Amino acid sequence: MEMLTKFESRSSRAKGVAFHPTQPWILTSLHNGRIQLWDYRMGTLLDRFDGHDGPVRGIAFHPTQPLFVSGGDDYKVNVWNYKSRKLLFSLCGHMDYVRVCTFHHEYPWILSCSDDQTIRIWNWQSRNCIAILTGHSHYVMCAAFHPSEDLIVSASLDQTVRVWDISGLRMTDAIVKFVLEGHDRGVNWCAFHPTLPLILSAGDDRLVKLWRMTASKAWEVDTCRGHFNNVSCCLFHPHQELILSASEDKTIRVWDLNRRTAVQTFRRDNDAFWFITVHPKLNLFAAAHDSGVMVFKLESAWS
Repeated sequence: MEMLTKFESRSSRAKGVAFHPTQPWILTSLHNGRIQLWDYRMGTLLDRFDGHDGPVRGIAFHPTQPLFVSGGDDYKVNVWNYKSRKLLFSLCGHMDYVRVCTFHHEYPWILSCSDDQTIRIWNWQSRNCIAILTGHSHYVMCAAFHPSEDLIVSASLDQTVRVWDISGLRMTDAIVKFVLEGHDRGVNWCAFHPTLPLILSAGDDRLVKLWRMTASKAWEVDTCRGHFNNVSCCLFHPHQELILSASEDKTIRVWDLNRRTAVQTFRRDNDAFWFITVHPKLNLFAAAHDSGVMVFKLESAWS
């Protein structure tokens, strides 16, 4: 395959990117603590947001509200209104770096996870922490809401990927369902497929693992092998039978979903990759690396 680059920012190290679901925008969260709002069709910086000290790793839009959330090495989870351009409030409680923060698509919840070994669920209407999910024994590097079930998946440097049942909180509140074992070093990332009962995880063992889950059990399907440094991030292609991963080996790698064979490697000469994401609807991807962010489409070779 080939990468058709649509937009590139040059900046200090970028840690997170989030696509707006309807506007042609991305937020970027930087190692210097600043958050940029870019229009990738015009190539214009629309706004900058400064509300953190130190790197900002978590960044996400609400799917329908004029809000985004950011999470920092200053332990803060900040909720912003991008229409009024205000920091509405800070959610305090984590006692170490926040690694990821996201909005739920239906409930008024924010999910965050932290080096303090916990996942927190907050209600952004009440501004209260409604659940602290404990059990991991090292940094929690990633957590994600399931798209249609009352589940969370999390990834930790304790070498496990945990699936948590939060049906109780929806209606004790949260119970661990699976403690997925298989990675031989810390796990940095985990993702759900948007429509299939699959999970992807990636870690310092250089492995991307594909897992399948039913209502009552789970199993490792297969492993994508080839990265030669820590894997920072992984995701499912939403509309193609493909897996994508990004790594400190300075590559983004595309893999076949059904065989886990390598399809294509894209390299940068000097930049480690820290994060990749995909637009919910469009064939549009973004990657954050040592020198900034790129927005790109993926096309078959010789198209």
